[PDB]
Amino acid sequence: VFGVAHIFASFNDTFIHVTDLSGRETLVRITGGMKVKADRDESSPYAAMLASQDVATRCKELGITALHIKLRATGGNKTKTPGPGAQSALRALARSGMKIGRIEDVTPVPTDSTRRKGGRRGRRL
Amino acid sequence: MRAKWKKKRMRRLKRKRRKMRQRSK
Amino acid sequence: DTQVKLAVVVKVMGRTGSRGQVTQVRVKFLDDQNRLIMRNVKGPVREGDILTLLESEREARRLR
Amino acid sequence: PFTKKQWYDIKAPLLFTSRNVGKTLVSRTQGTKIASEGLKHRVFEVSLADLQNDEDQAYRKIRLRAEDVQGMNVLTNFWGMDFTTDKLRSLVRKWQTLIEAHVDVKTTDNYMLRMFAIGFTKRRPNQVKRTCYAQASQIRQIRRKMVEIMVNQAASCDLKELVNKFIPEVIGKEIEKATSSIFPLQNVYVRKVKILKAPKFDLGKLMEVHG
Amino acid sequence: TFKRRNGGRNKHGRGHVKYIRCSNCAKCCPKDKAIKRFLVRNIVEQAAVRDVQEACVHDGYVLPKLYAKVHHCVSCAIHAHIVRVRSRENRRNRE
RNA sequence: AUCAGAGUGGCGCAGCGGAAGCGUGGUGGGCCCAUAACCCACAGGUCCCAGGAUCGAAACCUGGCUCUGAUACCA
RNA sequence: AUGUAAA
RNA sequence: CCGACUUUGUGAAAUGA
RNA sequence: UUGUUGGUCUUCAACGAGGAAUGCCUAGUAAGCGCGAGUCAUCAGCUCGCGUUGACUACGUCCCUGCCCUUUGUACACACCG
RNA sequence: GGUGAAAUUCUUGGAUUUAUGAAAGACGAACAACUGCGAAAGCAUUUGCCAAGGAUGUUUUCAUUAAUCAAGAACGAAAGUUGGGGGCUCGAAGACGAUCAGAUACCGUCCUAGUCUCAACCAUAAACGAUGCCGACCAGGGAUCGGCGGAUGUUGCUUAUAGGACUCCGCCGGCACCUUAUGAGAAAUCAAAGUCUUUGGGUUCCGGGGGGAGUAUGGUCGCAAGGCUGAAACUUAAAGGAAUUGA
Ligand SMILES: [Mg+2]
Ligand SMILES: [Mg+2]
Ligand SMILES: [Mg+2]
Ligand SMILES: [Mg+2]
Ligand SMILES: [Mg+2]
Ligand SMILES: [Mg+2]
Ligand SMILES: [Mg+2]
Ligand SMILES: [Mg+2]
Ligand SMILES: [Mg+2]
Ligand SMILES: [Mg+2]
Ligand SMILES: [Mg+2]
Ligand SMILES: [Mg+2]
Ligand SMILES: [Mg+2]
Ligand SMILES: [Mg+2]
Ligand SMILES: [Mg+2]
Ligand SMILES: [Mg+2]
Ligand SMILES: [Mg+2]
Ligand SMILES: [Mg+2]
Ligand SMILES: [Zn+2]
Repeated sequence: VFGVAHIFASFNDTFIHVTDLSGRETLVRITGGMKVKADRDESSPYAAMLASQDVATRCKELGITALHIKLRATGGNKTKTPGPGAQSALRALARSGMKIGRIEDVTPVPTDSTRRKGGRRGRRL
Repeated sequence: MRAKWKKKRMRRLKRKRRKMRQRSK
Repeated sequence: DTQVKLAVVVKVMGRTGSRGQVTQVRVKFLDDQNRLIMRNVKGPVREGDILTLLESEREARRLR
Repeated sequence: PFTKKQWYDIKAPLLFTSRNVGKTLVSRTQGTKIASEGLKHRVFEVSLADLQNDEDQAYRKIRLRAEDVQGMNVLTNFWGMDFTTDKLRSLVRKWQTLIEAHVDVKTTDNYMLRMFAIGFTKRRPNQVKRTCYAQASQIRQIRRKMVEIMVNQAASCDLKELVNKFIPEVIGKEIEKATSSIFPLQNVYVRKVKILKAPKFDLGKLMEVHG
Repeated sequence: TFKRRNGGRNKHGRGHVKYIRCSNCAKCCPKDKAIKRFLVRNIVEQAAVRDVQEACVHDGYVLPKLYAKVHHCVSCAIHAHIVRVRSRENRRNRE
């Protein structure tokens, strides 16, 4: 029995969003920041560790046994490199007791995008 | 950009000197 | 309710830390002896040391 | 909260080898938010590897349209297709030319759709030169051949036979067998088949393709 | 003094090269001057690959790979050690 | 000329009788090669002048002083 | 942030 | 401006009784 | 004498383990404990030597302060206190 | 959401996230390069049309018609200006939240003009190769771009061949690059910055120590911003270029 795990793995946060095979109903949506105290801990891979353990437990308690993963970065006119939490989420969400069906990156990549935040010289810090 | 901003200062100063001439015209 | 799990340090990879004070080791799990994980360890640790380990699925990354 | 939800069995048409691609769920049918007519248009995203029980076709995602339900059993018809991003990014590399084309097609069944084709030149064996670039007019010539060949293979009966030309990769492997006189074009494919506007419901027309 | 033969960008026979955005600071630098690397990373590093082959439902499945062509400006490349300051003589080679 | 308003730390200001503070400023250490800056401590005032009532006043009432703000119109 | 005029 | 009654009839479904 | 010193009786203070900060130290080492010498007519809380008892921690790192080499940059050479 | 960390901000009137779809305007990834075209600025989605163009090939023609060019003329990024259309993203000014001693800044949120298009202006950029244009000689090589010529030798082609892709060799014309002085140079460096005191192919522009200054004044062009042309008084003993050592 198959679900779909939308792993939004950006910086500053990480989302683990499980739906049915259509994407129209969210069985469970556990967020890394739901599982930590620090607005800086909300993006560390550990947050994704336990926020994926709870996805797995609330997924066994709903029935779907195998999971089509779909990883996704910030996308658009931003980074395309997944946040630290992507690999942590896959690692924990596989070994917490679960079956992964198919991996795929669905990060938004534009044929070419609108102007990107920062100005010409960009973020100089 | 001390060269550029010196040029911009003289641009402003010359604008104001021009204004004083359209006053005392 | 995590049950504290055990490992042996097969090799000491290095000595990370800003002040060079956290040994980074590579541990092998006693209860099932095919799980090998890179962890951080503080203080003097040599090869073959058995480490108790409260929480298991965290690992460090090379030159953390 | 998740107890008024019934699952449903998504079964794909007979033009695919494998069945029962998955399980969906809806809130229990009230009136005014009846489930059956309420959703009726799920777009499922399923790779073709588990519809053909193979791994050579692990790329080539098919998007399928839920269009009717019959007693705890969701009917389906083909709705489009695409590559996986890993596939396409693996294909597109430096030091060669990437060739692409696109065409509007109206198959005999009153379906309007769009074809996107893609191609990549070969390094012939003994090629000592580090690069393989065409020259921007042979590009246009084989883009024109792709247009002609793809419309030729189209204007067929139905999405049935169109998709069963898709399944064994008919279009690609007789694009280069049509143009190996300009460039070899290793990895000719059809990335995307976008169904723009479907005609109508036509339950009877659904039934023999999906039994 | 002229630091480099080509100026740090390979522009000959052109007058204008379309700019791009640094992937880190979003600075607009010309496409022929930006440090451009095509990183192809594993989805997971090799210490967590056995554990996913022990979870793939269908056998014989190979891990996808992240292909992405990241761009950097010179500032961010230097700061992140994509490239390094090399000696007057070593500076010239392109290997 | 009448009528309000305010007189509190060195300066600008908070305060509702048991009863005095805020920033800053000053004093002594600390960091620095040294000055800032920063960290830690220290001392404050005739609560405008003179009375009364009040358990209990700088506040409450009144008299005296100094500044500011208003109103001084129809002929 | 900065650095005797007292050579 | 909006609310109710009135011209204001027909049958149908979903939620309250 | 502004008591050299040493006794005797009495007088019985602060000091509740010390803020900001900062120093020294890797094996008979730190620290505790006394002796001898220098000074000296007398005055040793100091300095230099000496032994006695005798550890915790670490066997590292360049994070702080600095040092050495190489590369790089410089509008500095009284040299970044430029 | 965002950051190193924050807050402004959005959010149980259901934000963020997921799927389907529609509108808008912008942009055209990857392919994409020491690669092409263009007088320079500049030009990357498709097809069609319209004119133009360099090279190549030529046992075609004209026969010196040429080179560079005060005056004069065409194009000339971005910004900017007048006025329609559009108003996604981004964003001067402006308003906030942080930081800081201050923070009118870097950082984060909102954002006006603007970014886009049309009609018309403007005439400047480190508009760069900091290298005017035409010509000749001189040193070597492999790449690569286009055209052409010659080789046999295989194409997931070709009713067979030819032709297309590819391998080899050679010509021109490109964009460049690698090695070396026998050269040049203050050197850095340069195969053109060489053929320069053994100084003379032709031609246009242009500099005469640093400031004052591309300033004042005059002229002229421009709606305006400004552009082109452009001194003096006075002051100063150095300013500056390349490379060496040290710090
Ligand atoms: Mg060219
Ligand atoms: Mg330019
Ligand atoms: Mg003081
Ligand atoms: Mg000080
Ligand atoms: Mg000062
Ligand atoms: Mg003595
Ligand atoms: Mg002494
Ligand atoms: Mg110290
Ligand atoms: Mg000097
Ligand atoms: Mg200084
Ligand atoms: Mg929502
Ligand atoms: Mg090209
Ligand atoms: Mg494209
Ligand atoms: Mg100029
Ligand atoms: Mg110039
Ligand atoms: Mg050729
Ligand atoms: Mg001069
Ligand atoms: Mg110099
Ligand atoms: Zn950058």
